Amino acid sequence: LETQFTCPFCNHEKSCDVKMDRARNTGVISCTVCLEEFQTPITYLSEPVDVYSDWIDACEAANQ
Amino acid sequence: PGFVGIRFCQECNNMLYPKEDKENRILLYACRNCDYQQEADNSCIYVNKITHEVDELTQIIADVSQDPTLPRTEDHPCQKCGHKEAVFFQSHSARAEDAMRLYYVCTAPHCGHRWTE
Amino acid sequence: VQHWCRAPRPDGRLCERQDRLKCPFHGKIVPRDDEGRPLDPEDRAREQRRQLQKQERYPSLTNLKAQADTARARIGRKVFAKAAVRRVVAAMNRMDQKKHEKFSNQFN
Amino acid sequence: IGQRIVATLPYIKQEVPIIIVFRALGFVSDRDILEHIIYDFEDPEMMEMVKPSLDEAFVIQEQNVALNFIGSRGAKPGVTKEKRIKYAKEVLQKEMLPHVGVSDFCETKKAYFLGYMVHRLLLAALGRRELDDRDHYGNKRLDLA
Amino acid sequence: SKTYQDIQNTIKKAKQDVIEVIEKAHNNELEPTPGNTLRQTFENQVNRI
Amino acid sequence: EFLEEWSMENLEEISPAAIADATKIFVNGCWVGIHKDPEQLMNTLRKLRRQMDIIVSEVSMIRDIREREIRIYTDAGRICRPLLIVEKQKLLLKKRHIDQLKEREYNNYSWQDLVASGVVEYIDTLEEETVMLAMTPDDLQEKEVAYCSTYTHCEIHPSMILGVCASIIPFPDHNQSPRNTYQSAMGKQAMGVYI
Amino acid sequence: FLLGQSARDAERAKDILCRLEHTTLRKVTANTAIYYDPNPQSTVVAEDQEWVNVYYEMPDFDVARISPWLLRVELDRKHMTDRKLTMEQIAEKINAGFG
Amino acid sequence: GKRIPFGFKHRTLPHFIKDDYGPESRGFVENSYLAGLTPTEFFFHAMGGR
Ligand SMILES: [Zn+2]
Ligand SMILES: [Zn+2]
Ligand SMILES: [Zn+2]
Ligand SMILES: [Zn+2]
Ligand SMILES: [Zn+2]
Repeated sequence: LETQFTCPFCNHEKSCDVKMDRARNTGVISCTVCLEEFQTPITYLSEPVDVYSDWIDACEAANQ
Repeated sequence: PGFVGIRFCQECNNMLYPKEDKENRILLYACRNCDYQQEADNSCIYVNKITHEVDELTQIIADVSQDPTLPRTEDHPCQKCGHKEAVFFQSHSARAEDAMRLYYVCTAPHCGHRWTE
Repeated sequence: VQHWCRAPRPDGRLCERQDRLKCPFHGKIVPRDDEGRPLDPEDRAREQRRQLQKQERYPSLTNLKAQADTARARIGRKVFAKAAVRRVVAAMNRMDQKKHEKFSNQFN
Repeated sequence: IGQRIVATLPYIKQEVPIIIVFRALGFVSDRDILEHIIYDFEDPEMMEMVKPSLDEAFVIQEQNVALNFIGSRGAKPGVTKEKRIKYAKEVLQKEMLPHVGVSDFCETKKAYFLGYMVHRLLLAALGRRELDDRDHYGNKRLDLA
Repeated sequence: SKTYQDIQNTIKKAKQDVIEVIEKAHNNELEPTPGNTLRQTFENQVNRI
Repeated sequence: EFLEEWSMENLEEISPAAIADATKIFVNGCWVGIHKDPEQLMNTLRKLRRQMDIIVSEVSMIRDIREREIRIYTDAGRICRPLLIVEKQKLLLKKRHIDQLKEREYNNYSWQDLVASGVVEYIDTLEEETVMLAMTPDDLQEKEVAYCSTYTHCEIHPSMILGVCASIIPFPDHNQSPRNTYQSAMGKQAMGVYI
Repeated sequence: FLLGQSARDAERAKDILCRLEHTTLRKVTANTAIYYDPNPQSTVVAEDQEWVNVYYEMPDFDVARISPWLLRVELDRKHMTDRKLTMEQIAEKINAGFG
Repeated sequence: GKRIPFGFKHRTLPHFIKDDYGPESRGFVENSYLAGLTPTEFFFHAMGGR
C-alpha cells in the first residue's frame, strides 16, 4: 500500500497526504495545492487508503 | 479452578465482554456492540495452566477400536461391558510425548468404554 | 517451619506467622521469647534502633502531572516499554519452541 | 500479546484479519462465525484461542463495511465505492479457494471450507494434530507428460 | 553350528530384555535419569541393551 | 452423484450443531457433505470399487479415524501399486485363479480379469497409512503369539520394491547398501547390445 | 570449577548451581487467575479465605486504596523446592521490582 | 543418530502395528550379511546407507 493520493479536486497526483492522530481517533487528509482538508474518524485498523476513500464518498455524496 | 468460557449477547449474539459496575461493585457481562447487559456468575476472568495437566481421555474417540493397524490385546478385560478384547495405544500429543502410559478402549460394538492404567 | 515471627503486634498479640526467613510485617525474623522480646540483646538493640529510625522517618486548575504522577501511570510506563515487550515476546517464542518439541518419534 | 489469526488473500495488498473475511461473506454475527470455525462449543481452550482474533476486528460489524475494508486494499487507490465493493466480491468469489467453487452463491461452501482451514490451524497450535511433513509422498503428485 | 547357536541365544536374550523394558514403561514403572526426559531415558536404555 | 443417493448430507443443508459427531467427507479436497455412519459407507464404497463399478480402480480412499474425516481422491499424479486382498485371515486368491492364469494365452484370462474379480487392489501412498500388510501369506498363519491377526492386504512379492537396474543384482540382500547403489549406477554404463 | 569443600560434597555444589541458574517466575508457578474480588474479607475462593482474613484484618496496608481487581497465582511444591526457595524471597523480589 | 523414525503415522512401515517400539520395528538387523536380510531390514539398511 501507498500513502499519497491524487487530490480529488485539483487533480494533482500525490498532492494529498494524511495525518493519523491515533490519540483522538481522527485522521486528516489535506491537499497541499488547493488546501482542501477532510476530517474523519479512524479506528485502530484504519489506514491512509481507508481514510482517503472516506473522502471520495464524502465528495460524491455531497455532490449528489 | 476450571476453564472459563465465552457467553454471547441475546440481541447480537456477539460475545459479552466483561466490565465492572463500580457504583455497585459487581461483575457485569456487557455487549460492546448493542447495549445489553447481564450479571456474571464466575467472578474469575482468566486462567493459565502452566503445567498443562490435560487428560487425554477426553481427546479419545470410541471409534478408534476399528483400526486394524492398531494393537489388540486379550489380557485387560473391559471393566464396563465385560468384553474380552481391547485395543490400546500411546498418548501421541505435543507436551505429552513423555509418559509412555497406555490408554485402553473396549472393542465391543457400542460399548465404547475407555480407561487407563 | 517451626520458629514464629512472634513480634509484638499493636493489639498486644504476638505474631504466629510461619515464615522461614522474614516476617512481611516485622522484617527479619529473630528468635523471640514467649513475651516477644528477642533472645539476643544485640538483636533487640538493632530492632529498637530500626523502630526508632522508622518512627523518626494556578492551584485552582488541574495539574497534568497528577495523572503522570500516579502508580498506574508508572506501572504502565514500565510494562509498556519496547524492551519489556521484546522480552515478553522472546519468552513466549521459547514457549513456542517447547510446543515445537512436542514431536519426538515421528518425522516432526 | 494474544495470538491473532490473519489470512493472505490473492490480489489484496495486505494481510486481513480472518473474522473480517467471514463478515464479508455474510455471516455477520459472532456466533454464526464460531459455528463455522468451532464444531463443538465445549472445548474451552480453542475458544480462548479464537477470542483474541474475534476481538481484533470488533470494529467492522456489517457485510458492506467489511467489503469496503477489503476492497480498499486492491487495485488502485482512487476508485469509486461501487467498484471497490465489486472488487472485493469478485475476489472472494472467483479468486479465493476456486476449487470450492467459482460460481456465485458458493459462499456457504466457502465459509465452511475457510472455517475448516482455521480449525486445522487451531489444532496444529493446540497440538492435537501433527504438523504436515513435506517429504511424505502422500502429499506429493508426480507430474507426467 | 555351536557359535551360531551362541549368537542366536544372545539375540533372543537381548530382544527379551527390550520387551521387558518396554512393558515397564507401559506400566509407568520407569523413572527418568537426571538431565533426561522419559522418552530419552527409555531410548538410551534400549540402545544400550 | 453416488454419494448423494446414499445418506450424505450436502453442506448447504446442515445445521452446524450436527457436525460435532458426524464424519466429514472430502472429494478431491472439497468438503462435500457429512455422513453419520462412516464404516458402512467405507465398506460400500470399497465393495463398489472392487466390482469395477462406478468407482474406477485408481480411486484412493482414506479414512482418518482419530479425526473424523473421509477423503477420496481421483486426481492425476498419485502413485500406487497392486496388493492382494485378505479375507478374515485368508487370501481371496484361490487356485481357481492360478489355474486360469496358467493358460493365460488360451482363456484370455488376463490381469484385467484379475483386478475385475476383487482379488488385487491398487493401494497408494496415502491409503497405505491405514492398511496392515502381510509380507507373505505365512504372516497370515495363526502363530503361537499372533503378531497382528487383523491383516488387510498382502505383498505380491517383496522383491518388487526394486527398480530396473537394481533388479539385476543377484543376492542383493547379502550386500552392503552402497554396493547396490554403485552397481545400479554402473549397470547403465555396461556395453552390451543396446537395441 | 568449584573451589572449596563444594568440590567434594554434592549438596554444596547443588547450592551453587541453583545460585547460578536463571529462575524466572514462570518456572516456579503452577497456575494463575484474574478474579474479581471487591471484598478481601470475603474471597470468592474458599480454601484461601483463612490466611486471607489472617492478613487483611491487620491494617498495615490500606484496604481503601486497594482495587477490586485481583491476581491469584499458584505455586507447585516440587518446583518450589528444587531451587531451595521460599515465598519470602519471591515476595521480596516483587516488592523490589514494582516497588 | 536415532533409530529409524516413524515416517508413517506412528509406524515405521505398514507391516507393523502402531506404537511398536520393539527392536525389529525401529530397525535392528538381527542377520549377518551371509544369512541375508529380510525385506524390512533391507529397507532400513538402505536408509542408513543413504
Ligand atoms: Zn487540490
Ligand atoms: Zn449484542
Ligand atoms: Zn467394553
Ligand atoms: Zn509477623
Ligand atoms: Zn510482622
